[PDB]
Amino acid sequence: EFVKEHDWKKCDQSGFCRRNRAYADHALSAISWESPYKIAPETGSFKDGQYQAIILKTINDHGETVRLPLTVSFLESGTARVTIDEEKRQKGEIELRHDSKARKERYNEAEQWVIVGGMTLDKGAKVDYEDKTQMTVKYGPSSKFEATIKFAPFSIDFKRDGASHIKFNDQGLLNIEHWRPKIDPPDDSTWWEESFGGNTDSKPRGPESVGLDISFVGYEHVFGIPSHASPLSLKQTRGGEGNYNEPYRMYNADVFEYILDSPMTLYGSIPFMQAHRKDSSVGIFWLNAAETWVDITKGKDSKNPLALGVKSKITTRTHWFSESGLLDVFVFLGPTPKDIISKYAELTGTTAMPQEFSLGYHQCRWNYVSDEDVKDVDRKMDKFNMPYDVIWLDIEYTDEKKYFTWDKHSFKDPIGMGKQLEAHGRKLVTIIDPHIKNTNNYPVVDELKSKDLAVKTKDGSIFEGWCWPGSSHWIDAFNPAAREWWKGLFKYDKFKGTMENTFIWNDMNEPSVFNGPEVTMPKDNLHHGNWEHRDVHNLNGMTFQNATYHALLSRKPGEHRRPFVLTRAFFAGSQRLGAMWTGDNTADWGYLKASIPMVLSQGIAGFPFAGADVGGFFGNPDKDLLTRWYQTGIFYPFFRAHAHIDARRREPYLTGEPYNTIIAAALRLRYSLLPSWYTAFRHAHLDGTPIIKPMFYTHPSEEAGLPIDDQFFIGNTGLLAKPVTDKDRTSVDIWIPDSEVYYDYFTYDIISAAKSKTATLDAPLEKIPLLMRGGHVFARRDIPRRSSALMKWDPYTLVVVLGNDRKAEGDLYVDDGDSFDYEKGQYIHRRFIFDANTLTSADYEGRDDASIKEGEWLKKMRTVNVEKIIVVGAPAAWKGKKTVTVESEGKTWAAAIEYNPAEKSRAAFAVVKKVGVRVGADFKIVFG
Ligand SMILES: OC[C@H]1NC[C@H](O)[C@@H](O)[C@@H]1O
Repeated sequence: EFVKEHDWKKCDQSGFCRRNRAYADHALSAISWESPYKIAPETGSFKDGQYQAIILKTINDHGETVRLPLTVSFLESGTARVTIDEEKRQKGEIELRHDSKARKERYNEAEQWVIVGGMTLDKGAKVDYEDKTQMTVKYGPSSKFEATIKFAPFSIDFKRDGASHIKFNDQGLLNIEHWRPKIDPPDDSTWWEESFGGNTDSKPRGPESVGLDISFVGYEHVFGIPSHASPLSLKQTRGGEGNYNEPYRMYNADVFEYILDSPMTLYGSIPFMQAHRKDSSVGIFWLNAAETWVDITKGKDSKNPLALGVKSKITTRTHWFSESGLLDVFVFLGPTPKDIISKYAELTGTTAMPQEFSLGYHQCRWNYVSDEDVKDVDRKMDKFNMPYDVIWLDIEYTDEKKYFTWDKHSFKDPIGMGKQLEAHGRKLVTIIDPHIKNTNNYPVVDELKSKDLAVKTKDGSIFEGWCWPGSSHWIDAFNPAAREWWKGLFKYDKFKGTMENTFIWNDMNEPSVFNGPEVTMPKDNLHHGNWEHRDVHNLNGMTFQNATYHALLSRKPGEHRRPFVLTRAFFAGSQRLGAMWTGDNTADWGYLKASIPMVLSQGIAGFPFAGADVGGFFGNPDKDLLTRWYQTGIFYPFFRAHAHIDARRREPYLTGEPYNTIIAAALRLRYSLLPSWYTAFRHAHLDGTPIIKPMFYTHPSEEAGLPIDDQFFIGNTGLLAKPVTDKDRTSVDIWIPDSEVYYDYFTYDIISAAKSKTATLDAPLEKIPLLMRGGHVFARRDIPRRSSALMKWDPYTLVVVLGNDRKAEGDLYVDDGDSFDYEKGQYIHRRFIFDANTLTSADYEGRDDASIKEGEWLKKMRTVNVEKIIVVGAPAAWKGKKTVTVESEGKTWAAAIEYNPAEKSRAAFAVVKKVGVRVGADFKIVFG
């Protein structure tokens, strides 16, 4: 690898970060500090759910002002939006330095990239009160939400249920760096050119950062702003025991050997933060694509947060600042975590419906070295009864790092390789990165250049820099023409050697530039639209994944199907485009433990299709670590093993016994649960529901769960997992969230009942700690197969998990896994309800059976049954009854049931075999 010893800006080395931190330091120590920003009330108007006014910023002691247009929107969802722009820049009345052609306006296209819905203004929103000092707007459901806008100094307080929850500018940290010329006196050391990492940023606009304090009143825990190697409940950043000293950073970057427990940026950024306490949740989304830092402190509400004489109630103070663009913030008032995330997903998108196969196990390393290597691994997995769906090719498959080629010495017959995988319904994934080799006899680069599709430098020249191919240029995927060109390259008849089972991995899309500052592009590079790279950096990865997503919709005439694209770099909205992973982690126990809070943070930030490299990327995991890593990785929504080029081969059949058997058992569990995993992805698609769910989300009334980040619920199943992530551990302490009954998934032992507590569970190497909560039904497929495709027509088992209510609910969603026919109703979605000794299956959306004409997939599913029902926590009244009564599609019959009484701590349970009811039809089964 090119960079041996990396240089990352600390906050003091980022000019605008230094300035905003210093602004805070001044404001928070000034006596009677007043923010020098005022609404000019006579400029204000409220109409049809929107307030518009001019904020005047006082810029010097002579009282000179600049005009900053304010827009506050009250949306039908109950979300509010606050936007501040700069009028002189809107009017183009500034002069860029260096004869730069960069845009004069503040970047205002983040919305175009990110926002897909939820923007309808609430015409029911109304001014409840105003005078010459303030105005209050009521909005939200039944007018329950209020925003009080104070004019002088400017502030906004967002209220519900008789209190303030979120305050803007309470601490007076609002900072919009207005345009100024470079003039000498008649601290500006960071205003103009800045050098770092072997590069000087020409900085043609000068200072232009935007920042604000956002206070979460009475909240002690905040969450989100992935991606960081950090706890789910974010740390403070201004010092203290256990805390950081630097703000959280979002500046998508290629961070070689990234460390644990750090606010340093990683590869992707979602500037979305929630605050949660018992029975109250709120949140903000900072819609800004530039380099962004977030400071976090917690204490009392007093100016000295450690003062005596004041109420103890904690407020979390957050200080957001971005290098350029608009101040543009959405405010969510909940009141539950589910509400907040659903509203966020309405704005930025829900999870795309995945390729079904992509929930399977993915086998990868850097590299499989030939087509024969690939075919041998495929055979070996089958010899060792280790199911898997996809094999991956990293960068060594290419001809000298030219994308859209194959190394013909080593990959002689890629179609034959593709066809072998197809015999088990398996897939191939091939890497394609955004750097295009600058060399002769390569039509891809010729077209990139002649069509003007490459990112440019500060002066309009084509950008050149180094990555895997050596000297390279970069696709500018902000350009719609570049995205349309890119589509053409993926057609099966153009990208030779690919076929219908070939999908794509996008990497190095931060962009990673080996000889660039912080391994990325200069900030004064120019993109399509004449935006500076500084304006759009955090969107770059997403634009590239977008290009590839749309290339995979159709690669031959008549084809229309779901993409699968893995990305490294990402932004808000990337959930619409495919999966991510957490990049170059390390083969050590601390990274295994860290993976779970990271993957959880992804899902609560609205991008749940996430995972970490199983085994760790860098290094050689011990056999026990690798084994535990499989047991955790089967709970990542995106489940792939991967290894760095210097790591030994560690395909799972190489581990040896007893590890092989334990790893195979983990794989078999993932596969058996695939019906429930796919259903969980369906809910993520319907309304942004996370796929794996932290305690704050499932149990908003249970304060003790707030920071817990090492256990989680799966989908809609009530399954509670706590993988072992510590070396040589042979037990685990699980926090039981509530008073329901919890059962061991494998033995049906009663682990807890009647009261929230910590329960200690045996957990040797061969144990996956997995509990079933009472009140839930979930589906699985018990028959083991070699791949998910080979399970498509197999019968289902339903597990009905009862607590003392003897009542439960769950669901199952199935479709063809590939097309967009789901949009026209071609799917099965069952709601299963157990109540009063009866299990029923109904269509989840209450559709009439002959409101939909059955396509080919639905017709084939007529042969697919629910065949087995297990009831855990079976009532004693059922003892000695040998049948249940089954009714379906007009027919009634008896099915045999076996009742097993409680024994020691093992629950009573009953099993119905050979139920024989088609999964697509209503049924009613009466027990007892
Ligand atoms: O392609 C080489 C290398 N690039 C960086 C990626 O994070 C890693 O997964 C990959 O193996």
